[PDB]
Amino acid sequence: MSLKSDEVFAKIAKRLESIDPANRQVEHVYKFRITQGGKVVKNWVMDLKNVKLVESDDAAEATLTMEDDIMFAIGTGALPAKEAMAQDKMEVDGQVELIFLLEPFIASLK
Repeated sequence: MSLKSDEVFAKIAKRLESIDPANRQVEHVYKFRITQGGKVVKNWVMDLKNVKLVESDDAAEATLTMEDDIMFAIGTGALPAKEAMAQDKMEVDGQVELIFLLEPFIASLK
């Protein structure tokens, strides 16, 4: 009934409220896919227009699908999203240029 990834999304959201217009460069919508054990069980959507996280199936500039245990690692600055993708522990769709543009942004907002 509850996923660990929720913890990361919750904290990430509260952090998005600290974002300021002074520092900018790029911002787009990102969809996250939460799988249970090894199969998709839910899909979350990141609202960049309102700066809030919500649950929807709407399209997005990119999609990041990874196991709950994996998403947590990339959320708690545990394991690098890059390496995880190398071991096939996670995948991403859409603009590979933007998806990676978030890696170095994990410090400002994951």
